[PDB]
Amino acid sequence: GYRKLGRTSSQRKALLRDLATDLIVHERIETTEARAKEIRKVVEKLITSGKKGDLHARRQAAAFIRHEVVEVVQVKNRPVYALQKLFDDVAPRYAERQGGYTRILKKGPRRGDGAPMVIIELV
Amino acid sequence: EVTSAKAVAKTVRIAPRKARIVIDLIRGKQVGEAIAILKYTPRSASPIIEKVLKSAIANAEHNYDLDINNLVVEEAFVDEGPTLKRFRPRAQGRASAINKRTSHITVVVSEV
Amino acid sequence: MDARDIIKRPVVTEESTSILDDKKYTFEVDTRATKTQVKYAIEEIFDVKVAKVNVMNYKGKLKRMGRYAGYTNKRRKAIVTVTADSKEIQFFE
Amino acid sequence: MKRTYQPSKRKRKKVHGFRTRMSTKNGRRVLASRRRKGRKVLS
Amino acid sequence: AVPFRRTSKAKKRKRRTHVKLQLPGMNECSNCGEYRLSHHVCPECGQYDGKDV
RNA sequence: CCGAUAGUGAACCAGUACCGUGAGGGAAAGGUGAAAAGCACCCCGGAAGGGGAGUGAAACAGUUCCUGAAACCGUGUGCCUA
RNA sequence: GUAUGAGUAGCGAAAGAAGGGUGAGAAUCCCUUCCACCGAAUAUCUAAGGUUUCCUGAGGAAGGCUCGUCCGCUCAGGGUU
Ligand SMILES: [Mg+2]
Ligand SMILES: [Mg+2]
Ligand SMILES: [Mg+2]
Ligand SMILES: [Mg+2]
Ligand SMILES: [Mg+2]
Ligand SMILES: [Mg+2]
Ligand SMILES: [Mg+2]
Ligand SMILES: [Mg+2]
Ligand SMILES: [Mg+2]
Ligand SMILES: [Mg+2]
Ligand SMILES: [Mg+2]
Ligand SMILES: [Mg+2]
Ligand SMILES: [Mg+2]
Ligand SMILES: [Mg+2]
Ligand SMILES: [Mg+2]
Ligand SMILES: [Mg+2]
Ligand SMILES: [Mg+2]
Ligand SMILES: [Mg+2]
Ligand SMILES: [Mg+2]
Ligand SMILES: [Mg+2]
Ligand SMILES: [Mg+2]
Ligand SMILES: [Mg+2]
Ligand SMILES: [Mg+2]
Ligand SMILES: [Mg+2]
Ligand SMILES: [Mg+2]
Ligand SMILES: [Zn+2]
Repeated sequence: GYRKLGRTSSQRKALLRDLATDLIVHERIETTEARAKEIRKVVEKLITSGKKGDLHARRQAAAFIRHEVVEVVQVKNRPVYALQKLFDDVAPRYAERQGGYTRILKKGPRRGDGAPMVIIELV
Repeated sequence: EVTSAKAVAKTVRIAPRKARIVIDLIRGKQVGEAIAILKYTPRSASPIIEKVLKSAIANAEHNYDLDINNLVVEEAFVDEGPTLKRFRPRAQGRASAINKRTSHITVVVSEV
Repeated sequence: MDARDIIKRPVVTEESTSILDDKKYTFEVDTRATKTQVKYAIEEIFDVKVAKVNVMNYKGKLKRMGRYAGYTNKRRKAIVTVTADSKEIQFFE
Repeated sequence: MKRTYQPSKRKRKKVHGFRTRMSTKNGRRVLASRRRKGRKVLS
Repeated sequence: AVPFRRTSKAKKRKRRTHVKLQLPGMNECSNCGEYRLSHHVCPECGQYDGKDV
């Protein structure tokens, strides 16, 4: 039955796209409990799409990844984007691993509002 | 002689009813366990009580030469202090009172 | 009245010190003194040749030192520029 | 929705000012009474 | 929708008998040697399951 | 005759603060100690605030500071109570 | 002056997320990227009115319906030709 996160349908999809892309780029982010428990599934499905490695799969993933620059390489300055990293770095790492590309580690309550914070990373 | 020591924090901006709900957890317990309890209780009165407790332990060790490992919390209570009177504008041109309350926190440690 | 009466004291700040290099000198003058009187007070005190004078009127600031409220003195600031061929006013020695 | 006090300097000085008080017998009576009570501000 | 009679002290305390808050569920990290929350990453030695993170 | 809710509205920077467009209305607020000798120095804390040490006749007189009642808020315990 | 109602109503239209920094302490302060809102205005001038609220350096008692290392708040200096 998935999970509404205190925000409307269009707002919820925008939040999920932001966190999923932030996890691909930095590979280790700190969020609340339910929010991480929700982005887990979308990141893992996205990594499966990267595992497929097709052009159709690339378009499917591109309909979800935010268009932002990970870092710039001197090939001549040419930036690399999040989709390129997903299909060139992250996906080949787990070629031999079937499922479970993420883990969740609990931290403790936030000071301002007592929210239970966790750290979610892709290993 | 002088087997106990105490520390007081006077006129702390925290309502007494909100500190007398955390200070009831650490009464009659070891100082290590009490510090651990105050560390993992996510209320707003925990840091203040923890600071007072550590000050009491410090001046028990320094002035009176007792052992940290052999201390328990005998007494701990919260007493009232002066209140600041403020107002909040309600509807139809009338205001209602607001009480910003303070409190006095006291903790006493001693040998078992 | 007397030339030394309508010129009170120099103004020593960061802005005035900055503009001293441009032959501009900032002074404090009487509140009833027109800029012509200022131009004739200076040049008579310092023996220079004034080119132009600008004046500025400042209000009093509301101060407080505990239950007591009041205003500082109102000022009248003047900037005097000497001509290129005149001498220079020393200010700080 | 607009309220009863719409401020203006000139109107205040023309209606409640010192010269307006001093221009009338009864204004001078008001000024004398305010002086008698010892008030800090006249008019 | 307004109190008919004021509440005594006995009844007030009787109602407040349940307004306490519970004790945390903590024990001691094997590596740290001091207290931490179960199923949580201890903040002193920065380790969980005997592995640093 | 009064002795700080009294006696002038005002024992204190009072026709002040505040209220009103204006005429006008109009408060609250006294006391460390004989003498600042107003707490050097050490410890906990970012600080506030405390515990020692010292001055003092007294600090349970520590910059609303002589005395400190009642409501009201707590901590401990002898007897009783589902 | 202090209680009961009671840790109850309320916290005053609205989209945020993550990564760095500072700091005793960060959902709330600074920087970056992405996202979202207004656009005959939620943009740019200028009267009335207010009267220092403007700038820089310090600060966190009170004020800010939470927090605050921040501020139209406190302190000290400046600023209107
Ligand atoms: Mg839509
Ligand atoms: Mg009314
Ligand atoms: Mg109204
Ligand atoms: Mg001019
Ligand atoms: Mg003037
Ligand atoms: Mg003056
Ligand atoms: Mg008396
Ligand atoms: Mg009287
Ligand atoms: Mg007025
Ligand atoms: Mg005296
Ligand atoms: Mg001190
Ligand atoms: Mg002391
Ligand atoms: Mg002593
Ligand atoms: Mg003695
Ligand atoms: Mg006496
Ligand atoms: Mg007393
Ligand atoms: Mg009593
Ligand atoms: Mg109810
Ligand atoms: Mg309810
Ligand atoms: Mg709001
Ligand atoms: Mg951060
Ligand atoms: Mg739009
Ligand atoms: Mg500013
Ligand atoms: Mg606040
Ligand atoms: Mg300011
Ligand atoms: Zn550990």
